[PDB]
Amino acid sequence: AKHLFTSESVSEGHPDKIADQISDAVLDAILEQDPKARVACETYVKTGMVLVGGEITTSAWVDIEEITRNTVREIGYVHSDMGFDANSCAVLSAIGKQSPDRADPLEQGAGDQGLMFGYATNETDVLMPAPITYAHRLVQRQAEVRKNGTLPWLRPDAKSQVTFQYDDGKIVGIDAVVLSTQHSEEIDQKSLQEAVMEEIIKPILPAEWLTSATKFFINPTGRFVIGGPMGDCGLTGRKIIVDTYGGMARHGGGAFSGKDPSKVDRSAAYAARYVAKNIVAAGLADRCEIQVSYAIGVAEPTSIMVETFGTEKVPSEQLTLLVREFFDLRPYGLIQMLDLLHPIYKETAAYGHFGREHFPWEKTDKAQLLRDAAGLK
Amino acid sequence: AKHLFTSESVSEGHPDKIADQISDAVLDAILEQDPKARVACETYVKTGMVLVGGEITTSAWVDIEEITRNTVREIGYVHSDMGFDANSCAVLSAIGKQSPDRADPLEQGAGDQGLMFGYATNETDVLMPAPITYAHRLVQRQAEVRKNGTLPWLRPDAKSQVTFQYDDGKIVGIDAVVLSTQHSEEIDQKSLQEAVMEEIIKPILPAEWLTSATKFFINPTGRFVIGGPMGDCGLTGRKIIVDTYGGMARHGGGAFSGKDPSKVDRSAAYAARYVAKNIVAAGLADRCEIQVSYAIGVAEPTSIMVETFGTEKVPSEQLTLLVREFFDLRPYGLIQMLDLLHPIYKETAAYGHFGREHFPWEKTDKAQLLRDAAGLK
Ligand SMILES: [K+]
Ligand SMILES: [K+]
Ligand SMILES: [K+]
Ligand SMILES: [Mg+2]
Ligand SMILES: [Mg+2]
Ligand SMILES: [Mg+2]
Ligand SMILES: [Mg+2]
Repeated sequence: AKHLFTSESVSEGHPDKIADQISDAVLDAILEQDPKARVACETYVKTGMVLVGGEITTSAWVDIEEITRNTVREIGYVHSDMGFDANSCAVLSAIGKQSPDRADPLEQGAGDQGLMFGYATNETDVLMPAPITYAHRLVQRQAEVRKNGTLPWLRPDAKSQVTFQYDDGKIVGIDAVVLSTQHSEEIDQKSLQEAVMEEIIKPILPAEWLTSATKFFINPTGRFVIGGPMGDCGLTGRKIIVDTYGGMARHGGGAFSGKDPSKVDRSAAYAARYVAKNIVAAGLADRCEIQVSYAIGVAEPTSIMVETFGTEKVPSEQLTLLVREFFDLRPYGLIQMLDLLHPIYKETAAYGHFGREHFPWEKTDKAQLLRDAAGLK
Repeated sequence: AKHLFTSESVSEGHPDKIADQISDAVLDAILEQDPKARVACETYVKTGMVLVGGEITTSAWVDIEEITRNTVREIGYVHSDMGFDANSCAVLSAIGKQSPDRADPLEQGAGDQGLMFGYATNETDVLMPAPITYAHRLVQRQAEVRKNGTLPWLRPDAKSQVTFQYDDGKIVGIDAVVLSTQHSEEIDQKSLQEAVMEEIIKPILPAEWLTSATKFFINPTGRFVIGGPMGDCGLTGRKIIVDTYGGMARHGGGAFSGKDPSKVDRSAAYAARYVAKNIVAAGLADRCEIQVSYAIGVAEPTSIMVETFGTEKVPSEQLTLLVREFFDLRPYGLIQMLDLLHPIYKETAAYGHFGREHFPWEKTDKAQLLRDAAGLK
């Protein structure tokens, strides 16, 4: 049965992602000196201005302004006519610094309550939903061709959205593609459209999926010349859906960026991705979404729920059985199981936290053990 | 088949909700003078400090500092020992003001791309999921008993989470309840727990649902005395899931607060709630989630998807049929169909945007017409 589904992504240099990237840049910087730092670094950015504000508890000494400017310069906003200059914008910080003051550390309780969801599905090579994968892949391609001289008239800010038609569970093809890229005053729109079509759209979208019917809307309102923080406003924790799964799977509140791994909102979501991905790699189901919840000061999750949507290859209680035997889902367990106390986070902040294989939560190392506990199959 | 599901809510006075409420307070204030104002007002709040920052385009003259202080005073933070004083905190603003510069206005195109989701289900009186309804109802009850002198030792900030067990589609009862409330130094924990149990928990939770087994965790870490912005950080658009449906139904990125109705992220979500709620009130299904998407400069939604999860009482294409005949889903159509150009928004900003009947998107006025177009049934 036909039905269409859509997912959006934005690039590095879309304002809320600038803010995401700076928080995580500060997180890494601290983690490099003090892996057990507690950070919650929220960032706000607007036409003149980056305000990076937080509570931090750490040994580390880190330079917020230096870190802030470097990150805006990598993204590329480096001149007033772009909208924003990394070397002249204002950086304000308001980070309250605290300096650090049960028998098994693995039994320490959750830092806060929360619900968090992880998903996988055999739709893609990376076990992620196809729409959000392609939406991410279009925006990456844009920053790539921008940065490697190919189409050097394009500026940082860009949004993408791809809408997929499915018959029963099966991708059929791509109904509509939208891509809007900031560009210099040098190029104009007809020529721009050729260029994005040749160099961004056609090398990323599987041709089998694109038809005579694929409605492409490249720069629909025309001229996108000033962008980024100029005339707009970005805050960490806004591209929350993009980060995740483009709306295919669910979400509890929580933002990831600027939070160190004590923060279940981040870690438990990463671990839930890891359980679901290992479940589908083991061929226990085709699609799997799990919800995990916690309560403040309790170590055991208050709930685990696995939804294999009528796609299981073992009955479901037997699936929740091995979810528990193979995975330490306690806050400090998570941290152990995925070795998170490391500066790996700025990379997360742009094109999807998930589906990107070299991250600790993407490895399918528990695959077989799950399979051969699932009876043996 | 058993399975547990959880949803979280926070009160007015939880920091990200303070920020939500101030944005919407500014929105209303402008709407009162200029209904066609374009506002996108983002707010950040931290221990000393409220920064309210935006792009606005309007006739209206409005006092941001006055609006900011009044809203913090209604929430109740009015003395340094609470954590934050409305009459002494710093208000900074950075609102760029623009003064206002096709044949059928209903055909004007979408302001941005986006995906947005609406849900309903016959689980509750208000056609909303039971967990997020009760989670909201606990936090309301807290602010209510706080504000009406009953338990006047309690301070603004509070979080709630309720975890529900379901057998097949059917609520069975409440497995765990967590409630953590800020309180004065006057009361201590044993007495506090009685009070929340008597006056907040027991009058809100259906007794039939609570058992010998209901794990209640009231103030699990004990002493919550300073809260709100003190020592923490709130930004608009963070309690995005709470606003919605507690993680039962999906979400595209978008925050609601501080955005005027031109912003599809808000309006289309409100309209999608309205379609799904009218579909279930008409007895066309038991549960209905719809996704709507848009592209910048196009008026027709790029996709509509209806998921009645095997609960339909008419085949599904016939459901999407009447979704289109009964509802103008074009950006300016939405605005017409729900009469949004009015200062009704601050109320939205606290305890759920949905499930609250006196809002334009909650009325089931299209109920019958849907039913008797659905064949006649
Ligand atoms: K954060
Ligand atoms: K958010
Ligand atoms: K907003
Ligand atoms: Mg945004
Ligand atoms: Mg959180
Ligand atoms: Mg928060
Ligand atoms: Mg948006």
